[PDB]
Amino acid sequence: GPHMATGQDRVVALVDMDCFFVQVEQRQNPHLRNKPCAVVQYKSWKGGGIIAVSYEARAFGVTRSMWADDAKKLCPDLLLAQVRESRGKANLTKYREASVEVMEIMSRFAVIERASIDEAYVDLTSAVQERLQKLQGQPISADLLPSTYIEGLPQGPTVQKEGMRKQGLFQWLDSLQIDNLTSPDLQLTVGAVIVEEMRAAIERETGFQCSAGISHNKVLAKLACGLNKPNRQTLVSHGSVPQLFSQMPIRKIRSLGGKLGASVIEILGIEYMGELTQFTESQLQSHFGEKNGSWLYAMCRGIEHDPVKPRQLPKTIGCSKNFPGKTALATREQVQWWLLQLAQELEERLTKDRNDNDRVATQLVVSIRVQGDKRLSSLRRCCALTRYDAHKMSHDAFTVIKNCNTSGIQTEWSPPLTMLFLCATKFSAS
DNA sequence: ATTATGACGCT
DNA sequence: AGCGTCAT
Ligand SMILES: Nc1ncnc2c1ncn2[C@H]1C[C@H](O)[C@@H](COP(=O)(O)OP(=O)(O)OP(=O)(O)O)O1
Ligand SMILES: [Ca+2]
Ligand SMILES: [Mn+2]
Repeated sequence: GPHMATGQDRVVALVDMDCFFVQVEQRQNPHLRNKPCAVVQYKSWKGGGIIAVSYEARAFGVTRSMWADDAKKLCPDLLLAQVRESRGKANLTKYREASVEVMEIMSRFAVIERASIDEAYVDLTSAVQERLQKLQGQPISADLLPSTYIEGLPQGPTVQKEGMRKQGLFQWLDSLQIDNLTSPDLQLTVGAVIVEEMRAAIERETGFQCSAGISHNKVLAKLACGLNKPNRQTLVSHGSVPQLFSQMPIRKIRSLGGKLGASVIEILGIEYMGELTQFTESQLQSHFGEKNGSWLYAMCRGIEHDPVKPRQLPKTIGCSKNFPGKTALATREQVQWWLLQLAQELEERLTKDRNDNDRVATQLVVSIRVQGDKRLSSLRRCCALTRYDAHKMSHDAFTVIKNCNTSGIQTEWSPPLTMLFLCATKFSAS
């Protein structure tokens, strides 16, 4: 009852860019705007692999991981932009730099956690509390929430989608008790007002549109964000959780999309997040471990405590390349040349990072894959990163991997390498 | 031949 | 530390 925590202490948003790499290319090339288009990497194998898809192209069935040649079968007029190639490999610098544009704007509003190249969590609890004082018990107009959906509404008492959106927003606002400065629903609503402002600023200052979720924690904010893409934001209230979760496949919740989620389904014989409420915390801990069990027990009730971490910059800087099928590296000269290519991109990015962010990486992580293994990595080894020098880093990487070679012979490499990976880690202030 | 990343958990 | 999971 009165002592039962409800996980309504925070206001958390998740802001996620719409079809991000496509928008970056569409800003650069106006011919691609408002078209079915996709971003591809490489080209010689089946037209290249698609990594981002405009909403116009999605209507034709084009998806990520599709070969461009195959996408063209669904959408003959599909336009394509290619990822830059430098030193023989895909280079994602344009998108990392566009990401910084967005992250720096968001940081003006609140402390953010960079969750990916195109999304960040926002802890808005303090900002909400300041805005609530400014409001002075003044009601929140629908005009302040022009792109907001209230999940679960309208209910009860309608043809167009925008009209449905407004109907739900009106029901929500009509029911709001603005007299209580500690009402969680009011706090979320003010959070949503701030996120409208944030999203408007991002679009004004970069050209990029985004979606967002507003709720009481990161998992609900993430889930909310996807409910009404693109270019819209969604408020998921604590009260909306029982209905929302009653038909929500377990795999849709962040961290449950893989083996753990499959195990929850198999072991408990359930399908939807809401069905988890019928198990005790100890029951869930017995199957999934102490940490997962407690997390699931609270999460299926809409409660999660994971903080928005104050971190805007990536913790690592890495450079990776696959060498599939017959392109696998089978000579020592090959392995050395590609280690150098990777190290040269790594040095470039490291040197810029040191100048921009007043830090230095101290550990180099080297990872490879061998033909036949179908784990991501076959072997991971670290060594010291003492100088930002590509020839040194590539020599050091070779040194830590070189006994991998089963080939008796000097020059040959067996089994051939199908992936190389260099990663700079363990930053210290500088 | 679903690539190039990047965070965090386990032991 | 080196490996695995999950994610975009
Ligand atoms: N599996 C991947 N491999 C390589 N790049 C990826 C992969 N997934 C995502 N990206 C890149 C390209 C995306 O534009 C960008 C952001 O990913 P993501 O948020 O999942 O989709 P998206 O921004 O392209 O569309 P959406 O509007 O659905 O969010 O990160
Ligand atoms: Ca996105
Ligand atoms: Mn994303």
